[PDB]
Amino acid sequence: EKIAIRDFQVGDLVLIILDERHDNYVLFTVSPTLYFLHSESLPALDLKPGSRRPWVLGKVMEKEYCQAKKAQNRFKVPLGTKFYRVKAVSWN
Repeated sequence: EKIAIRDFQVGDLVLIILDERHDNYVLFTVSPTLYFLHSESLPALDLKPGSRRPWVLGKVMEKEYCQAKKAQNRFKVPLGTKFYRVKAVSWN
């Protein structure tokens, strides 16, 4: 198995990393688009909400495309930003 870096599909192995700027876990990607880890997947990956672990390997599951409708939001992106929210489970 190899780590996907863009165009994420169900079942892809991915590297989930702590993004300091957004203080949220995101998928490691070469895409300009943000792929945020769904908050419900934190326990699935043994991660804590916000010392935090810098990365973990996971497997892509459900994915949703989103747009920020408010200027200040939980993803810490500007108003109008389009991004993904991805669920993931532990590898193996």
